[PDB]
Parts: sequence; structure tokens; C-alpha cells
Amino acid sequence: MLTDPIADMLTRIRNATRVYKESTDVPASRFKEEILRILAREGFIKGYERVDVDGKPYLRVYLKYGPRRQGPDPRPEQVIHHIRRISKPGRRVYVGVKEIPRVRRGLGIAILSTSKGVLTDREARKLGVGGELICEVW
Amino acid sequence: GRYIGPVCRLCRREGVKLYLKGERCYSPKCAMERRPYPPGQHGQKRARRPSDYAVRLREKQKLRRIYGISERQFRNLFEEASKKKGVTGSVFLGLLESRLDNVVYRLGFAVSRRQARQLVRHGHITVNGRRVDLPSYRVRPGDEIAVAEKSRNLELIRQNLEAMKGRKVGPWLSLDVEGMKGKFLRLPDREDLALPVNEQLVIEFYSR
Amino acid sequence: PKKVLTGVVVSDKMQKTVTVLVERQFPHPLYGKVIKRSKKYLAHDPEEKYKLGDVVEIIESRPISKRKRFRVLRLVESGRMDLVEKYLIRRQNYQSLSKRGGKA
Amino acid sequence: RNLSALKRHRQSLKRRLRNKAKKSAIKTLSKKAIQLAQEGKAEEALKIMRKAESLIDKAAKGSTLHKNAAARRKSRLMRKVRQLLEAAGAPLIGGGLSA
Amino acid sequence: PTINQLVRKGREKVRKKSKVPALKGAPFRRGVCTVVRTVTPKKPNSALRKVAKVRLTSGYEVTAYIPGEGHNLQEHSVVLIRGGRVKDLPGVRYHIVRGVYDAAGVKDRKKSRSKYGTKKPKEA
Amino acid sequence: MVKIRLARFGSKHNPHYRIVVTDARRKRDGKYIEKIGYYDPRKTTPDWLKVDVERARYWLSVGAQPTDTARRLLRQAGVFRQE
RNA sequence: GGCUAAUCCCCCAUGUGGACCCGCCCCUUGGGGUGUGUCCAAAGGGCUUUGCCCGCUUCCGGAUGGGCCCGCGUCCCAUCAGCUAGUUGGUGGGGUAAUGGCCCACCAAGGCGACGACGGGUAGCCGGUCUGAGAGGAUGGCCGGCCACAGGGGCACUGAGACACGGGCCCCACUCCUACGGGAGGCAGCAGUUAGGAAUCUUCCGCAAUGGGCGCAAGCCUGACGGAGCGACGCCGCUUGGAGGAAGAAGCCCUUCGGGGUGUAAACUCCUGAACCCGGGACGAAACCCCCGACGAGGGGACUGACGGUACCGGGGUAAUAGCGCCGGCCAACUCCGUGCCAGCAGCCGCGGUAAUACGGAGGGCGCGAGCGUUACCCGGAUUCACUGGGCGUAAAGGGCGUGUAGGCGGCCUGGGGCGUCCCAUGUGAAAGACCACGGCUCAACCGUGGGGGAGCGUGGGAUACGCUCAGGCUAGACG
RNA sequence: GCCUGGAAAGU
RNA sequence: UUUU
Ligand SMILES: [Mg+2]
Ligand SMILES: [Mg+2]
Ligand SMILES: [Mg+2]
Ligand SMILES: [Mg+2]
Ligand SMILES: [Mg+2]
Ligand SMILES: [Mg+2]
Ligand SMILES: [Mg+2]
Ligand SMILES: [Mg+2]
Ligand SMILES: [Mg+2]
Ligand SMILES: [Mg+2]
Ligand SMILES: [Mg+2]
Ligand SMILES: [Mg+2]
Ligand SMILES: [Mg+2]
Ligand SMILES: [Mg+2]
Ligand SMILES: [Mg+2]
Ligand SMILES: [Mg+2]
Ligand SMILES: [Mg+2]
Ligand SMILES: [Mg+2]
Ligand SMILES: [Mg+2]
Ligand SMILES: [Mg+2]
Ligand SMILES: [Mg+2]
Ligand SMILES: [Mg+2]
Ligand SMILES: [Mg+2]
Ligand SMILES: [Mg+2]
Ligand SMILES: [Mg+2]
Ligand SMILES: [Mg+2]
Ligand SMILES: [Mg+2]
Ligand SMILES: [Mg+2]
Ligand SMILES: [Mg+2]
Ligand SMILES: [Mg+2]
Ligand SMILES: [Mg+2]
Ligand SMILES: [Mg+2]
Ligand SMILES: [Mg+2]
Ligand SMILES: [Mg+2]
Ligand SMILES: [Mg+2]
Ligand SMILES: [Mg+2]
Ligand SMILES: [Mg+2]
Ligand SMILES: [Mg+2]
Ligand SMILES: [Mg+2]
Ligand SMILES: [Mg+2]
Ligand SMILES: [Mg+2]
Ligand SMILES: [Mg+2]
Ligand SMILES: [Mg+2]
Ligand SMILES: [Mg+2]
Ligand SMILES: [Mg+2]
Ligand SMILES: [Zn+2]
Repeated sequence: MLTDPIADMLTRIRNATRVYKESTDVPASRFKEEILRILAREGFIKGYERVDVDGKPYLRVYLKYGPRRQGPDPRPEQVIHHIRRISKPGRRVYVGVKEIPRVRRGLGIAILSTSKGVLTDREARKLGVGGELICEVW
Repeated sequence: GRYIGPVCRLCRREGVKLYLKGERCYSPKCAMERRPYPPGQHGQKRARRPSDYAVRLREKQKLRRIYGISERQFRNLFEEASKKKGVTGSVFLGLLESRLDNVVYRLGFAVSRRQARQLVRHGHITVNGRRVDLPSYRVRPGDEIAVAEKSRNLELIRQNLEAMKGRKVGPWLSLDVEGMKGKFLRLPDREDLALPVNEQLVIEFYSR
Repeated sequence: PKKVLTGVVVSDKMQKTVTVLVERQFPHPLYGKVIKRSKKYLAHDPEEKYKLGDVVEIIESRPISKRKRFRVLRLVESGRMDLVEKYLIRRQNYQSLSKRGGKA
Repeated sequence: RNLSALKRHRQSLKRRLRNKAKKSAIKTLSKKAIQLAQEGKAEEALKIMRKAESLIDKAAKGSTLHKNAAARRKSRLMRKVRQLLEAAGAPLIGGGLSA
Repeated sequence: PTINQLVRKGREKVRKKSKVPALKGAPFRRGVCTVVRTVTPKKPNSALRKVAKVRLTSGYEVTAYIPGEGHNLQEHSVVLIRGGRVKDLPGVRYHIVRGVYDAAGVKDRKKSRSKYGTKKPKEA
Repeated sequence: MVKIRLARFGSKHNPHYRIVVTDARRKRDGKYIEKIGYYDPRKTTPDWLKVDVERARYWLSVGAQPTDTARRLLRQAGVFRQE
């Protein structure tokens, strides 16, 4: 069974990005969508859309990269470097606004799901309401 | 009893000038003036590339070896600076300068720091009026540092304070050579001093 | 104010009393994971009213006996073994795991 | 040695006795009060239940029985009296009870 | 380990074993002597070191080592243990305090003096 | 019987009390109910005796007898003056 | 055996009131009100004695202190896995201030345990304290809170309160008196002794201050406390001198026998002047009391300091303690001689068998300084028990394999509940400590004043994304 | 004493 | 044989 989808989705991404793929499907789930939504907004991905495969709902996720470098290994820089799951099943992690983290001394983001909704840290800090950390990303 | 002994020598061990004797350490005799090689037999022989530590240690001494203070006292001051606001390394200096014994020298009532220190344990100095015989005393900003209305008429003092006539004094300081008066204006900010030292090492030295 | 707990009625034998299993739940002090954990309270039921396997509210109360400081506030939900079962079985798991072993 | 305030002990026993006294009195009566109701002698049972009552409150006055201790005694007694007195009878002199 | 496992067993701490059962843990232990044998070094060392067997106050019979050039330790003298291993002689984990009781500190010792307990020589 | 007394807090040859409300049976410097002032026997500072009264008046309003010294200071701040 | 007073004990009265039984009403475990019945009070003393004072009696309430109960939290071993008969619950009863197998008679056959019962080990708990970047680890000494003990054990009396450190009774162990029958004891109060040990102080001064008991007060008691004394045991301040002074005495050391070193160090010149002496000399202490006003408010006056002839102020005034560790690398500081796997060093790696910067001595040099080294113990470094923050093909580490119990984990959609989770308000989180600012002692250590923070926990209200639960639905997992 | 770098043995 |  799919132990933890989210972990799974972030992984699917973590993976495809490394091989430098263009798109990358993922089993559809509101929440999963809600996450992506932020990724898109924060500018980590060329966005994404709903699709169908075998007849079941997936989420084409269009990946984003840098520009060809020079010299050895002309592989682009990953728009998305780091990107890990935090609160996994059997080890849920919860923070109260006062506890939300400084993802990458500023340059990163942290996706919290809150009673107000899924949202970036600063977003949270803004509405002032912590919740469940979901994934240091940067 | 802070050190006490072959001094114009530490000038030598540090390979630079600290001016411990005030005068003389100015004429053609501070030894560094022809004989800059440190003390001991192995003084003139070729030097060996020093260890990062080596340096660290040498620097702390140099600076602490100037104000002639105990590693103990010295340490507590730095530890105090660490604990405070502002570029710690600097602040340390501030505290260091506020040592009255220093100030009485900064205002040249005495030839050097040593001699200055003595004019204090002997009550010749004052702050806001009341007498004070504590070198370690820390002059606040706005205190007047004069001489003993009684002790004023001293050779050593007249001699020194007189030779201070028309002499320029530190910017964070000022004085009136007339009545032996003086005054602490502001904590000399890093730039104000010309200490031959990279105190940013004294910082490093106290870590390891 | 007087504490209040909820749980099922795992034991009935005692006359005028009921064992009330009360599952607590929380975050591990050091490792995080919310470990579930529990405790059995003997509620004082004066009319042998409540039956086995009924969720109830338990109220903190002035002593009825040694090992008995609670009265049954009210009935939350009626009937529902399973919970009792899980309980009865665990009591069974204990079987002989000492010289021979439990059973399965 | 000699810590002159041994007097307290000295005093202590002197009291112990005055106390022990008052109680024993209350008990023997209390018991008595019962056998009378127990059997059935109402007017008589009451009469004593009464003395008993007094004897008690009396004790309550000093550092003897004191407090609700007095009170318990009373209730516990006026209790059964009225009880065993239930198997016929009826407050013949309605001593201390009411109805 | 999984957290769940960590929750079930946690982490075993670590009982650090002593290395000087002078017992009572105290700084020093008083003793008396027995032997005053000599001992052969091990590994790549050769010599003869002043060793001593000692019946302690802690009801122990450990072997203590004697430092310094020469000594005066009898065979019924009250020495003082201070514990200190000795690479060369496996088995000797404690040193003596040359300078107390019947230790009569080393004689004619100029340098390291406080160690070897010897009062300061006068310069007439 | 609760009282209003003084509690030692200075150092050697250095005193400093606290005008405090406690229960007679406590140590002198032990746990009290409420601090309600402090007294400096040597007026080392331009201020050697604060007290407050709305409070003092309170404990007085209920038991809490005060040490004679307590009262002395305690009064010097007009805890009683009702002209 | 006899006499006798009282605020000692008792009976009768008055009953604001209050206690108890029965009934009733409001409340809701035994709270509040009410009716009949019953039951229950008291102490007197003083003077400025015809009114004031200290005091007594009964009831309601305030304040302070305390008992009992419950949720959560609190070390090691599973080479401790089953434990239990007052044991678990019931009814009646005893008992207490009061709930309760607290104790009893009877009836029931329960109660606890792997979420670790039971057994063994070890241990007062906490505020805090040391360490740490933090998370943590270690610790619980001084000071403050609670607990427990008073030669060992058991018991209760008297009291508002005790099962009572300087009260009582018995059994025990030990010491002393003993006319041998029977008795007297109990420093874990201050000080002091002896033993044990590596190790731990004066048979001190005083009640003046703070606090406490009794007393109307005067006052008495107060080894509590306030001070002194001995110990560098710790922390902080200070002295052993300042300025000058040869291209450089001597002695010691090294040498390419030119010289180089100790060294501006000394000698010596001049200045200041710790010690030590002489005079003055303290705050801490103004209340209780007394007089005026009424013994209130307010005012006046008097008495009273152990530390002390001390601190501090002025005068005079002498150049007047320096020691300890290390110098192969880690680690800052090198040369001669002695010695030859010896004597020895040593934290680790290691040095010594004839040129040793590692042994010992001297010169010199580094470090620190009335201190410096050593031993021991704790945290650190050590992501070396890894939650933050680790691993398991060959380095230590995958169970010989499966089946499956408990447990952990659990796909997509909608709605409800709101346990988890998050937000607001409020209560709590004593003082001291810690942190910041300011202030008092000449500085500091020390102290004072004020401020800010604080996890967790309770109450009220809210949010519903995620987790949980209930209810419906789906087919991509699984199964047929 | 001899030899070995120096030892142990051997001489 | 042992040791640099
Ligand atoms: Mg008496
Ligand atoms: Mg060797
Ligand atoms: Mg040595
Ligand atoms: Mg008679
Ligand atoms: Mg009476
Ligand atoms: Mg009457
Ligand atoms: Mg113990
Ligand atoms: Mg760490
Ligand atoms: Mg006992
Ligand atoms: Mg009493
Ligand atoms: Mg009693
Ligand atoms: Mg007791
Ligand atoms: Mg005693
Ligand atoms: Mg004693
Ligand atoms: Mg001894
Ligand atoms: Mg008094
Ligand atoms: Mg004292
Ligand atoms: Mg000089
Ligand atoms: Mg005064
Ligand atoms: Mg008096
Ligand atoms: Mg007056
Ligand atoms: Mg070096
Ligand atoms: Mg040699
Ligand atoms: Mg060495
Ligand atoms: Mg040497
Ligand atoms: Mg010192
Ligand atoms: Mg660690
Ligand atoms: Mg280890
Ligand atoms: Mg881990
Ligand atoms: Mg590893
Ligand atoms: Mg292997
Ligand atoms: Mg295998
Ligand atoms: Mg294997
Ligand atoms: Mg789910
Ligand atoms: Mg589940
Ligand atoms: Mg909730
Ligand atoms: Mg709070
Ligand atoms: Mg506090
Ligand atoms: Mg404070
Ligand atoms: Mg100040
Ligand atoms: Mg809702
Ligand atoms: Mg379903
Ligand atoms: Mg040989
Ligand atoms: Mg071989
Ligand atoms: Mg060898
Ligand atoms: Zn110089």
C-alpha cells in the first residue's frame, strides 16, 4: 500500500528533477493539489494540471530548472534543490506559530497545513497560526 | 602584584613596542632600538614558523601585557565584554580604557601606567572630589579626575603635569592643565586607539 | 474542577461497581510520536445500571472505598464490545508467556 | 536534670482521669438507652436517652468529647433509639425525639 | 531504529567503570606495606622499578608504585596512595605520595619539587 | 496569628529588611504571605522606607498584628494618620 | 490520713444562639432555610472603682495554618513474570475533625500485571546548581518549600494542634550508681571530646538589632539570631615599589675564544610611601515606656549598642613576601654537562643500550602569581546510545525460514463530531537565583531597588487543513 | 673479558 | 633469539 502519498509526491518530484524530466505524473488528491498550489506560487514549478491515465486522475507536474552551465557537466541548476518531508505517519510534527522555522535563513519555505489551511511559513506567521509542518523545501 | 620586573624586555619578547617605562622607552634606549631580538640565549637565532595558537597567545599577551593586568582580571573583563552588546572585541577595549589607572596616565599625570598605578594606591588622585585608590576602578563617562588638593604640590606631579602644558590629549578625553583637573568624555571607540594589536585574535584565543 | 473521564466498562462482576477502561492519548515527551496509553478506573454504579461495553463519563468523587474514587456521570454511547474484546484478549495474550508462552 | 515543667505530665494524668470518667459515663448510659428500646420500654428508654444526650453535650463543653464528636454520639444514639423503638411503642414521653 | 522502537526500548545510557577503586572514591587512601619487591617492565622497556604491596584502609591489598630516584620505604611503613597507572608494569594502578607519613620525599631534588614532596632548599 | 514584621536581607554588617506579612510561626526570613515594603536602617539611599498602604491597611483590616518596630516604620508612612 | 483558695471540677437558671432525631422547602453527595421535641453557656482580676481595662461564655463570618482525595509527572535490573485474602466489591457497624478494608461481623469472588504488576538494587523530593550552541547530561551542598527521623521497635495520654528531639509507658542494645532488691540515662540544639577518615572550626561575645514565648506593663527567657574567632576552602579588591640608569660590572651559563646571554635587571640618584605610631571616632537605634491630646490620630521627652576604641577622617612615616608548574608532539617555551634499555619519566603516542631539546642538574625561556601543581568526581569534546543527531554486503550489527497474536502504520470523495493539533483571553508558575537597568559599600566580590521573560497545568471562547472517530460513497491496494 | 649497534645465549 |  502507499504508506504516505505526500512523502511519495515530494519524492516523485525529488526524483524526476534529478534526471531533469519535463513533466511527472502523481496520483491525484485534494491535499496533494493544495501543496503543489504553493510550490507553484512560490515559483518552484512550471505549475501543474489534472490528467487521466488508465482512466484514473493524476497531476502532471511541470518541473522548472536553471540554464545550461559551462565547462564540465552542462546540466542546469535545479530550481528545486532541497525538499524533504517532515511530519511523517508515525511521527507527526506540530508547531505553534511561535515555533515555525526559518527555512534556509530566509531563502526557503516550509509548508504548514493549518486549521486556516495549507500555507507557507511566513504566510502562517502572517495569519499567526501554526499547525503541522509538512516539508522543509528549498 | 602585577608582574614587576624586566619590562623593556617584554617589549623584546613581543618583538614590538609597548612603552612600559613611559619616558626613556622614547629615547635611543628602549632596546627595541638596536637589539629587537627577544631575550635569552636562543634570542638571536633564527625563528621557527609559529603555530596558529602561537600567534593567538602572543597577541593576547601583547595587549594584556600593556595595561599590566592579571590573566585573572583580564579574563573576567573579556568575559564581561562577551556577555554585553556591541562588537564584543571593541567593548573589551572600552572597559580596558576605563580603568582609572589608565586614565590617570591617559591624562599624563604620570610618565607611564605603572607609575600611574602608584599615584593611585597612594591617594594622589580623585574622581568627582572623593579620593580613590583603586586602579581597577572604572571611570564612568562624565567624571572629573584631578589631583589631591594637598598632593598637587608634588615634584613628580608638577614636573609631569607641567610638561603636559600645551600637549594634545585623546579625543575621548580632555583636561585643564591649570588646576590639575581633567575629564572622561566618552569610551574611546576602537578607532580612537592605536594599539599595535589585532584584538580580534584575543577573541579567538578565548575559545579553542 | 472535578475531573471527568470517558471509557468503556470492561468489568462487571463486582457488585455496585464497574471497571472503566479509559484510554488517554498524547505526544511522546522526547520522541514525538503520539503514543496512546490507558488506565482502569473503578466507577461507582449504585443501581448496577450500566452494563458491559458502554462508553461512559466518569466523574472525580469523594471516596467510596480503597481503590475506588469515581462515580458514573452518565452513559455516553451504549453497547460496543470490540473495545471490550481488545481488552479481554490482551488479558489473554498474557496466557502463559512465562514458562511456555502466550497463545495465538 | 529536673526540667520543672514535668508538671504538665503531672497535670496530664490528673486530666486523663477526669476525661476517662465522663466518657465511661456516657457509654454505659448509651448502651442502657438501647436495651430499653431494644426490649420496648419506651417512656423509660427515652428518659435515659435524654440523660445520655445531656451527659454528652456536657462533655462537649470542655476539652473532652468536643465538637461534632459530641454531635455524632448524639445522632448515632437518637438514631437507633428511634429505630429499635420501632416494633411497637410510640414516644410515650416523646423525650428528645419529635414527630 | 524506528521511532516506535525508540519509544519501546529507548537508548541505553552508559555506566562508566572506575579505574581507581581506592574505594570511597576519595582522593587518597592510606595504607601500610608488605612487599617492596622490584618489577620488570613490559613492552619495549627494561629496568627495575620500586613497587610495593599495600594493605589499605579500605580493606584492600593493592600494589602501589614508588616514584623518584631513591626511597626509604620500610616493610611496615605507612604510605599514601594516590592512584596513577603505569604503562610498563601491568597491575600497578596506584602511586605513592612521596612526602607524607613514611614516604620521606626524594632527596636532593631541584626541578619538579612539589611532586616528590621536598621543602625548599635555602640559599645562604 | 498573622503578623506584619521585618525580614533580614542585607549582608554581614549590612541589613535590609522587608516589611512583610507572615504567620508568626514562620522562620524570620522564611516564606511569607505578601511583601508590603522594605526598610533600610542606614538610609544609604535617598530612599530608605517605602511602604504602600492600601495593602498595609488591608492586613491591618484583618488580624496581622505588627512588630513594634514594624508599626514604628509602618506608621511613619502614615499607615494610621487619618487627619 | 487531715486541712484549704482559685479564672480548678460539678449541679440548677437565662438560650441571642447552637447541637441531634422526624417532617417540609430551596438547592443538589453530608449545602442553605424551617416547624414541634430534646439537649448545651460563662470567671473572674485590675486600678485614676461607680467605668475604664485585661479576661470569660454561646453563635455567624474574616484571616492564617493544616488533614483527606484525584489527573499527570518522578532512577536501575525482566539473569525479578505472574501477584493478592482484608485480597477487590457489597450491606450493617466501629472509629475520626472528616471521606475510606482505616478496623470488625456477615455476603459476593473479585482486584492488579508486559503501557511491566510482584521481587531485587539504589535514593529524601523540589526551587535550583554545574555543564552544554541547544536538546540534553550530571547533581540536590549553602539559602528557601515539603517529607521523614530523634539509641532500635511498638503504644497512647494531654492538648486547637503531637503520637510529641530537650513529655510519658513497655520490649531491646549499651553506659553509670547499686545496701544486688531496684534504679538513672539518650548532642541528628551550640560548643567540645573520642573513634573512623585523605578531610571538616571556638567548651567564644552579646540581646544592642531582627524574630519568638509569657506578661497590661516594667521585664524575664531566647547557643534563633546579630557579631567575633580558627582554615588561602572559594570568590573579589590590594602590596612586594615608582622614574632614571653602559651599546652595557661582577658571578653563573653558552662560545665558530671575536663574542653572545642573564640586563635596565642590579649597584647607585632622586619621588611616592604599605606596614607601624599619635589624635578624633560611626551608622547601625528608635520604638516599647512616659507626658500632652481620650491609653486613637498627631506632638514631646528619656533609656538603650555585642561587633568597637572596629570601620572611617586628619597627622607622622620605613623600599618593605615570591613562589609553583612546564620547555619531544598534542602545547607557548633550547642550549651544556652528568648518565648509558641503568637510574629514571610517563596523560596518550613513547624516551633511555655513549652527540638524549623526553631521565637528573645548571643556564636560559614559557605560563600563572599568594598562589601553583597533583588525585578524585561531574558535564564537555563524544552525531562515542545519534529526539535534534548514527548505523547493520565486506568494518561490530538481519533474526535459519514461515505463520500469525498484541502493537505500530493505513488509498480516493462528501458530511457530522472537535480527542489530537493551532489561536485569543484569563488563572497559576512564592521568595531567592538567573537576565537587563539603576542605586549603596572608595572599586569589586556582596547587597538593594524596579523591570522583562517563562514550559506545563486549569477555565472560558474560537478554528477544522492534517491525524482520530462516526456515517455514506468510490475502485487505482488487497482478495475472489 | 670476547662479539654485537646494544643485549640474551654461546663462550 | 630479544630491541632500535
Ligand atoms: Mg507552668
Ligand atoms: Mg625503552
Ligand atoms: Mg618531570
Ligand atoms: Mg486524703
Ligand atoms: Mg472552667
Ligand atoms: Mg442547664
Ligand atoms: Mg539513604
Ligand atoms: Mg553536544
Ligand atoms: Mg525511636
Ligand atoms: Mg492549648
Ligand atoms: Mg483529645
Ligand atoms: Mg512525629
Ligand atoms: Mg538532646
Ligand atoms: Mg555538637
Ligand atoms: Mg584517625
Ligand atoms: Mg524582642
Ligand atoms: Mg550565627
Ligand atoms: Mg627600575
Ligand atoms: Mg539613628
Ligand atoms: Mg527595652
Ligand atoms: Mg507617639
Ligand atoms: Mg612549541
Ligand atoms: Mg648525553
Ligand atoms: Mg616532557
Ligand atoms: Mg631535564
Ligand atoms: Mg586573590
Ligand atoms: Mg552525547
Ligand atoms: Mg565510550
Ligand atoms: Mg536518530
Ligand atoms: Mg557508527
Ligand atoms: Mg561482520
Ligand atoms: Mg536472512
Ligand atoms: Mg547471522
Ligand atoms: Mg487516512
Ligand atoms: Mg488505527
Ligand atoms: Mg480540541
Ligand atoms: Mg500560561
Ligand atoms: Mg522567582
Ligand atoms: Mg530581584
Ligand atoms: Mg556604584
Ligand atoms: Mg465544524
Ligand atoms: Mg468507508
Ligand atoms: Mg653492557
Ligand atoms: Mg623472531
Ligand atoms: Mg628494546
Ligand atoms: Zn621599552
